Order: sequence, then structure tokens, then C-alpha cells
Amino acid sequence: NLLYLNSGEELNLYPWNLYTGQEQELFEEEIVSFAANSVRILGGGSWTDEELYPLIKFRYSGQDLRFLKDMALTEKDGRRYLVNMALDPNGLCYFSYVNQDEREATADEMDQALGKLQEDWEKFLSDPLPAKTDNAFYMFFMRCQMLSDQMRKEQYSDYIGDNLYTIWELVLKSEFTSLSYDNHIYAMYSNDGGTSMVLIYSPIEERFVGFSLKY
Amino acid sequence: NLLYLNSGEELNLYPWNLYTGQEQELFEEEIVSFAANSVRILGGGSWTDEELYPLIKFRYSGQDLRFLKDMALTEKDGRRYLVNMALDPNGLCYFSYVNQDEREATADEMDQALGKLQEDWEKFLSDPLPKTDNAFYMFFMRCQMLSDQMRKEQYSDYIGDNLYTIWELVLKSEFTSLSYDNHIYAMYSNDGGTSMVLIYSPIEERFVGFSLKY
Repeated sequence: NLLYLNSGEELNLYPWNLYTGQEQELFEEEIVSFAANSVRILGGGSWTDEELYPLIKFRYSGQDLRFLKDMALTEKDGRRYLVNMALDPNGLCYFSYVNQDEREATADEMDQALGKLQEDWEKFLSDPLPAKTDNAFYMFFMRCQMLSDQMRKEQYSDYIGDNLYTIWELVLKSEFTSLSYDNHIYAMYSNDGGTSMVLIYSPIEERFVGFSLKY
Repeated sequence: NLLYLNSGEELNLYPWNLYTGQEQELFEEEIVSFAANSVRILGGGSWTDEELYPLIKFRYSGQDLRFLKDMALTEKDGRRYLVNMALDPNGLCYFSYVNQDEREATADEMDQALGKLQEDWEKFLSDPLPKTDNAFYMFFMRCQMLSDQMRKEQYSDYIGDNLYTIWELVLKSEFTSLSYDNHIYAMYSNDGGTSMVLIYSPIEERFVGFSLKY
């Protein structure tokens, strides 16, 4: 039942479909600060601002997009990651934190991961504002909320807070569909009005390692 | 059951993932002749060479790819099409002929289309070398006619070898599918990394394109 995409298929999540490769490096400190904190809170690494700032190089598009493409990081224990991010006029619309050396999940692990995801989702639907957890939805929403709070506490620009309700509401009210691509499960949600999202689930880590949100 | 991709998902089939927009217009008469005939035989319109030749503007890539992107044609009855094609070193690796004014299939029509496809496939598996509304037979017969046409006029046949590969994939791989952009993408692949997609229109009840990657 889980659909896999084949080698002849490239799947680009919003807004990478708009990426041309002509975008121009542009340093904006509030975006850099937000991205450094996104790496720590959404991704989970320990790098400091002093280590990340020199590596966070956003590229600006005349479509009013900012892209951070394949920023390479190495954890203190040697794990290698690529971080991708993007901002559009509504804020943070894409984040992913992907371990480049993770093992390939077997067919059975993928199926089990999809089962866990379904179970976590049903628990979320029964209790979407719970009052601690290995529920992937709860963990991901709590990280998103912490990022927003972290930015507001520091009075820096909060590029995720305006999107939190929409993300929650999509998971709550949409049908959950999925496919497998590139050793991840893409959990897909959308509404009648054209808003859609993909949550990027790692079956190895048993958590969401990214998302794409398109209004 | 049938998976639909959502508005935040762009699916590029090989070799459009390699397209950069820096490719340079390059006229090669054997490619143009092959493409004109592909439009008439794979797509099915009646445009003459005089109408198509000035519009067939392939763009060349230093990766050894030739792309024809969004060529706009208007059929005799006013239907508007976009034609997309690409060639790589093994020949025609992408073709699509897409009516821009077709209506949106309903959920039920999509499901019925998927049913017809599955039935056509099982008939093909029972008789793969057999007049017909079988999508697989129609597509292969059109590919065959195109290959014969190219031999007849002694130009390069950019479809013949790939026709064999496609036939074999369809005969021997698992058939999986998803819905994207009002079409069904019928996906086939083998252990060695070769994969293909056949682009099925539920409105036309036929294959309107394909992508093949060795």
C-alpha cells in the first residue's frame, strides 16, 4: 500500500519548484538568527551561533523568496547533515534537517513507520491540544511552538508564529495521505482552498525532520 | 486508494530534473523530422511539416540533452495543446501531448480510469504481442508506427530501442500509480535502476506521454 517514487521522478516541495539557481547571496541578520535557532530547535543539534553564522548563507530571489540550500553541518559526534530552508512572504515555508549517513530503511521498517504515524495521528485527532511523548505530531508541534517562543522572548523576528495555527489545522482537518521518497515518508495534508503541507518523516529517527507549507 | 499529489508538490519526470533554462536553441533536421512525426503519430494531430517545422525549436544542453519545452499547438477544432519532448543519448526519453482545455476528471472518473488501466494491463500481460481501446496496445502500436516511419525515410529512429525497453518494463515490473495534474502516472521500474512513467489521461482514456530513464 505505501507508494514509493522511482528513480525517474524528482519531487520538489514548495518553494523549491521556484528555485532557479540564479538567486543571489544576501545577508540579513534577523533571518540568520532565526535560521540558527531553527537548526537547534527544529533539527536538534548543539551548534552555537558562532559556529552557524558563518555557514548560514541565504540566497535571495526576485520572487521574494530566500533559500538556504544544502548547508552542510557535522555534529560533535561526526554525523553529517544537510539543512535546507526557505522563507516566502508568509514566513518559514520550508525546513529540513537530514542526516546524510543514515541507513536505508527496509520495506518492513517503512511499513511499521507508516503504522506508527497513523497511530500517532489518530491520537492527535482525539487530543489535539494535550496538556513526555514519542508522538511524532506532538513532538513536532512542540518544537515549532518553542521556536516561535524563543524568537518572541528575544524580541527577534518570529518567522514561524504566524504559520503555527495553519500547520496544526491542516493536520487536524485534512485527510492524511502519504508516499515514500528518498528514505522518508512524506505525510501530506491539504484543504479545499489550495493550502497544502508535507511533513517529512524519518522512519529511522521516528520523527518529523522537516516540512513544506504552501498557502 | 489512488494517491493525489497536492498543490505543494512538483513532480518532474526525467530528464526535466536536469533542465536548467540555459540550454541553447539548435536546429538539427533529423531531430525536427522525428519530432514532427512524433506529434502526428504519438499525439495524433493533423498538422503538416510546414506548420510544425517553424515551431519545433529544440534547445541543446552540454549534458547531451535536447529539450522541446511547451510547444503550443492549436488543433483544427480549437483545442489547445502543449507538447513537451526530450532526447538523451539513448533517444526519445520524454514525450507528452496535453490538451490544455480538457475538463477535470472527477474522483469517480479517476477511479474508473484506474480500473480500466488495470484491466488493459492484465489483457496485455496475457497477450503482449497480439481494432482496440487497450491503452497499452494503442501506445505500443503508435510507437511502432513511428519507428517504421523513421526507417522508411532513412532518418535516425530515436524510439525503436526505447520501445523495446518500455514493452519489457510493462511486461515484467509491478505497475504502481499516482494522480498528478489531472493524469494518472503509471510507474514501472526494475532492479537495475531503469524506470519509466506512462502518462495516462482519464479523459482521453489513453497514454498521452511517457518518460524513460535508463
